Amino acid sequence: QFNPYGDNGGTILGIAGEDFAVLAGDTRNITDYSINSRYEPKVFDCGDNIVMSANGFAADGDALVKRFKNSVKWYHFDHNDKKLSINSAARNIQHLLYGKRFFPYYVHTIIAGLDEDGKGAVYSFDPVGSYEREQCRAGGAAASLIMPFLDNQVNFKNQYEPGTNGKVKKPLKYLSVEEVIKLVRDSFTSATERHIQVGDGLEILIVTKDGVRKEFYELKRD
Amino acid sequence: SIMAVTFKDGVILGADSRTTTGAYIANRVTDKLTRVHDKIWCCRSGSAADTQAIADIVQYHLELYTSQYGTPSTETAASVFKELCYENKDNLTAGIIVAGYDDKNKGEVYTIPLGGSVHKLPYAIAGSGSTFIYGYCDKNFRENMSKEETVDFIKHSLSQAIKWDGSSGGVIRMVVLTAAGVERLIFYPDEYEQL
Amino acid sequence: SIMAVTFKDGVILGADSRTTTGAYIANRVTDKLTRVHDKIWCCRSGSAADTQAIADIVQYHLELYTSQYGTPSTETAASVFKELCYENKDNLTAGIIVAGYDDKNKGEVYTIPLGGSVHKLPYAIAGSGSTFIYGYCDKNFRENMSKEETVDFIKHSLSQAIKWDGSSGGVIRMVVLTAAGVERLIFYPDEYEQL
Amino acid sequence: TMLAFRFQGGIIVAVDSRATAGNWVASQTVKKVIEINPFLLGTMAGGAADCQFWETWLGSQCRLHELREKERISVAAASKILSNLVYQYKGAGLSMGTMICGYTRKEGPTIYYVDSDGTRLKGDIFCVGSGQTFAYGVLDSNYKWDLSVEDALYLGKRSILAAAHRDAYSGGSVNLYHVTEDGWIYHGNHDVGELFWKVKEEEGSFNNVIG
Amino acid sequence: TIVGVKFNNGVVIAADTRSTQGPIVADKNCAKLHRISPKIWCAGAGTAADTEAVTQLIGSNIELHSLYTSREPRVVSALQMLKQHLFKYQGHIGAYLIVAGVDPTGSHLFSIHAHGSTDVGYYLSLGSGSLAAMAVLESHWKQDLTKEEAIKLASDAIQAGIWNDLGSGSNVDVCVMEIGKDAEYLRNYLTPNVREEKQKSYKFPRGTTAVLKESIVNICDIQEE
Amino acid sequence: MDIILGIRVQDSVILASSKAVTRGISVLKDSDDKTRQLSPHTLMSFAGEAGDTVQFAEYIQANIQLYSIREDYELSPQAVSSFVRQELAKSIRSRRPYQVNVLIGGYDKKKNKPELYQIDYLGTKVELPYGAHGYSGFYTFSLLDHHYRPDMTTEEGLDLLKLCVQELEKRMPMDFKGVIVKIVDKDGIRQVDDF
Amino acid sequence: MDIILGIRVQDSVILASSKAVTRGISVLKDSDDKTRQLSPHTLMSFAGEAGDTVQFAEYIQANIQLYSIREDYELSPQAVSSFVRQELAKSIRSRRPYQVNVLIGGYDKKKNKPELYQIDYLGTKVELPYGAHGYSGFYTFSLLDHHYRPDMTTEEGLDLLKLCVQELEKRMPMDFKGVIVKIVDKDGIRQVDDF
Amino acid sequence: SDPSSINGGIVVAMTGKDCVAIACDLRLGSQSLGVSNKFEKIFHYGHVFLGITGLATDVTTLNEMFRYKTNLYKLKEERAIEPETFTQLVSSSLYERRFGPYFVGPVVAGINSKSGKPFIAGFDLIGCIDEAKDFIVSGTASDQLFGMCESLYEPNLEPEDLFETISQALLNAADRDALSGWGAVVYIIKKDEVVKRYLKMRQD
Amino acid sequence: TQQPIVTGTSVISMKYDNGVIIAADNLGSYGSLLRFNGVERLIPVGDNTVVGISGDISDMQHIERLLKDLVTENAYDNPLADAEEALEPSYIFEYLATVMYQRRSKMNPLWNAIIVAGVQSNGDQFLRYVNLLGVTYSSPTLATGFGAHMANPLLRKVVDRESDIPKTTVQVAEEAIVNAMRVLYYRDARSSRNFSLAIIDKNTGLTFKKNLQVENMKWDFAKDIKGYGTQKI
Amino acid sequence: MTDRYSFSLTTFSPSGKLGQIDYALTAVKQGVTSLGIKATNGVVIATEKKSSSPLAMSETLSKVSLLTPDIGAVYSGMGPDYRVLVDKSRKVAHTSYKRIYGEYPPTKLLVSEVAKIMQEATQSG
Ligand SMILES: [Cl-]
Ligand SMILES: [Cl-]
Ligand SMILES: [Mg+2]
Ligand SMILES: [Mg+2]
Ligand SMILES: [Mg+2]
Ligand SMILES: [Mg+2]
Repeated sequence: QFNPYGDNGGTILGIAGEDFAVLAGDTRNITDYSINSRYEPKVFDCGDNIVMSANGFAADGDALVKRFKNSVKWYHFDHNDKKLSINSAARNIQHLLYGKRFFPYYVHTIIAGLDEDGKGAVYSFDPVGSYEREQCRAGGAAASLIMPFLDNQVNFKNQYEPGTNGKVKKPLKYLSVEEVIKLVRDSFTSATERHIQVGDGLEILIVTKDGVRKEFYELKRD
Repeated sequence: SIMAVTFKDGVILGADSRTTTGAYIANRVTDKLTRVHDKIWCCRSGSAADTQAIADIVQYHLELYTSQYGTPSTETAASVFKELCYENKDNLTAGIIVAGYDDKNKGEVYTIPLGGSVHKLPYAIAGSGSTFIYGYCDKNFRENMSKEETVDFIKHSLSQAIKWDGSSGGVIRMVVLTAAGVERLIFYPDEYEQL
Repeated sequence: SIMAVTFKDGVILGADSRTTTGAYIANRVTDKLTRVHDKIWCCRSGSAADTQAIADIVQYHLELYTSQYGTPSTETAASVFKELCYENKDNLTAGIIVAGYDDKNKGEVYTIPLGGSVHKLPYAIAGSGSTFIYGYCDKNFRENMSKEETVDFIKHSLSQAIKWDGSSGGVIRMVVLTAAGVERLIFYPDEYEQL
Repeated sequence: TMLAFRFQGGIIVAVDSRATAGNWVASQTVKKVIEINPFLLGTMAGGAADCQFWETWLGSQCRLHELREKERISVAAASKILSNLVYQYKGAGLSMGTMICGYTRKEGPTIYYVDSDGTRLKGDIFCVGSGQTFAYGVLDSNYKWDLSVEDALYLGKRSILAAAHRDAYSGGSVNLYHVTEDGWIYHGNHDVGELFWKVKEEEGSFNNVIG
Repeated sequence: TIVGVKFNNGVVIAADTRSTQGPIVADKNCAKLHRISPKIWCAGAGTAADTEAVTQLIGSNIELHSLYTSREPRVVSALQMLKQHLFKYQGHIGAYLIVAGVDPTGSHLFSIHAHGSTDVGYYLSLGSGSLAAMAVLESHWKQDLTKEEAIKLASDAIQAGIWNDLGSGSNVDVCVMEIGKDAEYLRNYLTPNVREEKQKSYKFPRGTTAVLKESIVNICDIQEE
Repeated sequence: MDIILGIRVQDSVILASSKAVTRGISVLKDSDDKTRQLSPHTLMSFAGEAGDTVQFAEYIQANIQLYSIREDYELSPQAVSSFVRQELAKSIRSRRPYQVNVLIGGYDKKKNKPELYQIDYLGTKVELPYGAHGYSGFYTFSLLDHHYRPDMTTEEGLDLLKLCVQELEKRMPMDFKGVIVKIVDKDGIRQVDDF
Repeated sequence: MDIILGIRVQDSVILASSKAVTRGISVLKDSDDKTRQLSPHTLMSFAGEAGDTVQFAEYIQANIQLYSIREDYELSPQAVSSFVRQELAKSIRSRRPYQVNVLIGGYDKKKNKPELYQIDYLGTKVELPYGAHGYSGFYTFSLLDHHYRPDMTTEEGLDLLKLCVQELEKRMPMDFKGVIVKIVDKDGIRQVDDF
Repeated sequence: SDPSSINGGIVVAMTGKDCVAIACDLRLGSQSLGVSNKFEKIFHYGHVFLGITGLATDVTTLNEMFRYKTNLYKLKEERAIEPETFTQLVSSSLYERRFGPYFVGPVVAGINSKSGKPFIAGFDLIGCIDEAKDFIVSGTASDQLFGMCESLYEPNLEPEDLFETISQALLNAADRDALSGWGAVVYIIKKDEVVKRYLKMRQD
Repeated sequence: TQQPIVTGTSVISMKYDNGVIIAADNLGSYGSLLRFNGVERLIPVGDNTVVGISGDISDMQHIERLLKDLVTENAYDNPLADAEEALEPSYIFEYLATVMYQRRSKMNPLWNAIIVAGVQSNGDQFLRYVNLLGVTYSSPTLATGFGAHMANPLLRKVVDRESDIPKTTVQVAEEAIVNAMRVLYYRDARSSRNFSLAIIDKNTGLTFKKNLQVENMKWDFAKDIKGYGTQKI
Repeated sequence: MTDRYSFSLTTFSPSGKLGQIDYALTAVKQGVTSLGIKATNGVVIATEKKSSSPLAMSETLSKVSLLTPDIGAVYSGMGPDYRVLVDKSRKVAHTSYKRIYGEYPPTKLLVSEVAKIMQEATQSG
């Protein structure tokens, strides 16, 4: 029997800062126990200061990204070159995904950028369109390895202030872009060690009011 | 057990005459060599219903082709077969060998297996009993054989295929396609079994 | 692709050297010609584990037979193989050809297919690739061939079997059993492919 | 776990925040209450996408109604638009458990349970989800018509907490809503990790646990 | 990825060090090279508990056999004992082994599969990375290899698996068994996958975790007096 | 069978067990006592597959009564619960396992403490202040998590138990025909005849 | 849903329908009215798969109300029952059939007679003196066979109905939370608020 | 259905400087239903500690079994069993049930009384030994624990620092697992003193 | 949904400093039967692109016709058909990639794995993969089927990353490809000795080599191998 | 056939003596002298190779035997009985210890296992 779905592996991570946002993802593409590519970009600049990644089945992921990029183009045509806000993009993607509710895009989608108040924003989607704004979200193969680490090191969960013994929580101080990138790199280094589908390279897209910047880092190739 | 072989003067089609429903021989004098045009014939293997329905449709297409554009090539006939076999591959079980004679191109042979693919060859073998004569046919085939040599090659080859394959048997029918015309040949068990 | 052929001076066993796990060739230089006694050998087809386990047990039985009753016949060796293959037919996948040389009986060949039945023959072919050379081998086999003729017969036959069967390939190994002794032969791709 | 009950001071709506994929906790910050308009609320249980998509869609239908009819849509009509919709998709595999809660002049406070099987039920109390049974225990033993908005809010909060504790697929935090004659009123996000220890100390409950 | 390579005066085997449960890496520095006897070693692929257990059992019985016969153990004895055991269990003991060693008969190299079939060769490979390894062996192997050439070929075949096969990774273990010499076990012969320094230290401030109770655990026995 | 509840208060253990025995589409009995006295100060309620429940309970009962006579001594509830767990843990890997879940309520005369043990058919033992088997816990644990305090009096335990049974009668689909309540304390075992 | 009963006496039809709405493990409601007034002198109770029951009932209701307005006339119970049967008979061969069983109780003002029709989801119609759907009939038909006389008063019908409900409450495993009773006679439809 | 994830639970072990740590959650459930928040999964036989995740009946059974075996070991050997030796005993015991296994994920932790060397080890349900230097994880949230340990862990941590690392590894991993949590215990082990700490965590 | 009948095995390829190389054997298998020994599975498109196809041959022949038709269609009303508006590798790939994903989405796939190798207008090397699922990826080395498992490892030793491409010559690259083809003949049970090889260089254009054979094979060591363990004779 | 001697051949005599054990000790008394001495950093065991014939190669007969890599044994009495005991002692070191604990047994416990085998020959049928 023909199986229209596949698993291309990979792992992605979005973190929302105070006035910036990052969307990271490894560059490894796989089937089963074979590597297809050590560098196959997974996170894309979709215009209007929005970055996107559809992790899981790459064919559905490339299709979705391609269709969203298209939606941005037509949004400009139809509404006098108006900028597509991150919240509006999120809702648009819900409709793209749910449009195929009974033959889903087998992907975990994440987008990142800035909201209309200039603050950092990350939105997370399930395969059939349910979405939610979040401060932190890992997706894909090694998401289970990374998210607990982010609950601990970004939202300071289960962390309290010394001397009080569980009475006073650790205060939720904001993180800089340099601090976030450290957490992203350590997340992917750790994921690479214990997950076979993660490795080769790490590509990070950083979004600020100035635009979209890229950073690349090597990962273990075994 | 079916085969088509090109030679110096043209091409010869050969086939057994057994049709089976399991182990029961439903027809022991079947004619698996069927005519889609004056000098374009085919060898049929697989479902008798599917291959008849296909051959009938092809004959209709080539009759209509002839009325508009004159005599079609053997390549054209093979393309019509392919189009039916390829586009309806999910619902068909047909293994057909197309053979024909032009004056320009002379003898040509095209084989169309299950998938619907086309393969132009010097000679072709197909059917359940073809498996047993891959070795023999490869060793004994030569290009530009005479008519008598080609008849002997087909006769000997199908004789073995019949000998080993239970799905094959009866008489060995042959159809000769040359500039001279169309000749039908038949060879009975007493003749080919003692080979 | 395995075969054993009797001739004037005795018997010759022949085999390819391919072992496959699906489409992966796990071993391309396998030795499928195995010795159960000084001048009683076998050709192995099917499960490599089953056929090895069987051959090892047979070798043990014939070693113990020899210690008590002297050299066993080829018929006896075939019976030991049969007893294992027949009684454990539900759990085995083994197609074995037994071949041996006596001075009294000369060259003999016994084939033991899946069921566990025994068939004494002038020559035998087995394995997935044997299907393609039923026609060739039947047409080209003669009784009381010379050593050189029999080597050529096996070489040509297995060459075709290898050519058509993906499960077969590598080198053609042969083992000659005569009064003179035991001779091992090997034929490489460059030699047999051009035949 | 999500509940909704009618009382003297209108309606109380309380939900949890957890979302799972197998044993994996996908999210603890899910919004299972949908603000359809200033007077209507929708609760979400089952498939996240199905509930989200079709309940925000419901809000578009309710808005179109009051544009065409120059009048607020009834809770009965709003609930039935959703139930008639999911009934068209019956068999296709939608998974929704929802309470449509609201207040109008003609109806008063009203709650409808709407279901992907096509079930539409009006009632005073409903609990839906994997941890519904745990919430029902607390509610049924402490429910009265004559409850103060303050006491009713606590009962709903406490009934979710009960389920958050026992049900593995419930938890995270509690979202409270209070629906009155003048519309709904949000009453905060309450983390279970802090609420549990607070309720344990003040109520004297959950003695089986050690703290 | 496990390999075996014959050479002039002996045989060498090698293996990677990755163990996996699904897509997860259970152990990053697993030891897949097992000792059956002092100069007979085997590498194992497949089910980890099985390769270990079946190796220990045969190694135990080989030791007892060596003591009984007053002779050094032979590779064919370990080969025969392994295959008959595996065959008996009809492949359910998921052990896929490359058995090598030196004995009074000479140097030997064999492979064993779970169903009990054995193969002879000058170069062999097994496991999920066997195709990557065999590609290297088929490209670079030749007759009359030296010890230094064989080790190189063997480790290169393992590297092929490490890099290209997701089921293989981390380090390269080697064992060289030369005739008339002690077998040298080279644990972590190559280490081409050391983790880079982390960007941050995640050492917490003391008192960060909330505690309910503390108590001393009595591990000592019942005391005197 | 269906619903079995247990609650350990200050000075006693209270077990409540449904009276219904449904066999298909009919409620056959509405006064069934789903419990056995293992020893004067130890009571075991049970629920699971038909036949197995009583067979298991009476088997355990017999074993404990045998122990009592042999040693002229009553085993502690903890000891009895451990014996029962081991039997079920043995049972789960048998040819046909006992499909029985139990609650063991006992008063330890040595420690002067009530004790409640919940054991499922797999042999999973846990000591609890209050417990249940099947779907009962889904409704009742929220109430117990709320109203239970460890220094409760037997009368307060019964009132809290009434609250549980009322909730079950309201929200459970099956009519379990009320419960038989039994108290286990220092003076032994007695049945509350009005509930 | 679960239990729906009907009984036709001298001058009226009485329909009894359970109040429980159980979804899986919990009883979400205990006051559900499983009936719709199709016309002033025609009442239909219903039971089957969730959603389908109400959807079907309200669809039928709307159609009959449309007929009433168009013709300024109330259809006979027989006519309404035939319309309903045809809809279900159409439905059973649809892509997704209505999984609904109904009882139609009506008073024919022309003939001055009460009439009870039982129709299942296949579109199987029968006029009866008393009827039921699902497992209800298994318990109740024996009582009705015994205590039913065609000249019974409405009060005697209600007493006989109480005896049916009592038997169901005794022997059925599911707690159906009592019944809502409705009487259909010459004066129209009314509900018995105490039962 | 899957025996290893009916009851739920987790165990994690770490090595430090002249010390080891082993921790576990306290949950026992019947799938979605939480049943007990006092079901400890760490046991000890002398100075050797054993944590067991998986099916609870087997956890209890194995504990009773290793208590049985270590008690006889001690009577005959006239000394307490060591971590390295116990590890081999656990492997042996599990593999003897090769085709009818206990559905568990054992974790050994302890310090060799003679050499003073810290030791940890993990196993699959049928005996394969994973003798890691750094850390061992087991249970329904093993993926989560792998990610926490791999990022938080650093070698040669002092006892009181190691406590914080393993506690945060367990806590945050359990909070991303539906079948883990409901309390937690952490054992800090030194050559001749062991401290046991119950952790305050969210009870959902 | 179907099942493949007549099939083609590995297609292997790699980038080098001035272009790309691609290769594929000339076999059309029918299960275990090596039925057709003269099948061309490299199909050139213009003088700047070669499409290598594995999997079902009837579907390959269909794709071959789509490409032939594509060239025809591009020439229509196109004065620059042999110049600026000639078909690019990237155009041809994206077309196929669209078709493949559309067909998988209708649950009626073209049962193939395709590698489009070519050189762009600006001299850039093009090498991208697509299969029956519509899955696409690019890499310095690409291979299908068995080639993925055996060829890639060998080819990645030559070009392990992007920076190795300018350092790799056509002679070294061709040598690696030809060696990989030999290895596949040793180890793939559905390979043939005969194969075709194509080079697309930005300077020398398209060089299409037919009727190549695997040579310099090692088999002599087979004579020394006897039995399966204990046998000496 | 069948071993029909299921009863003890060693039994208590009226005086409380176990005759067969006493007689076994008498056989040991006739045996060639062997000895053992324990030092601070080692142990030595020794005996005389009493060659039955000068044509016999006494190197092939080993009176001192390795049981484990750290345990050795020597005897006095009946050589054949010693030989089979060494076989059993070597095997029991593996089956009842090494295959369980992954290490060789300590001297006292291996001795205990050997002792057990010898006790059983004193009571079994
Ligand atoms: Cl026909
Ligand atoms: Cl073999
Ligand atoms: Mg025939
Ligand atoms: Mg790798
Ligand atoms: Mg009916
Ligand atoms: Mg919970």
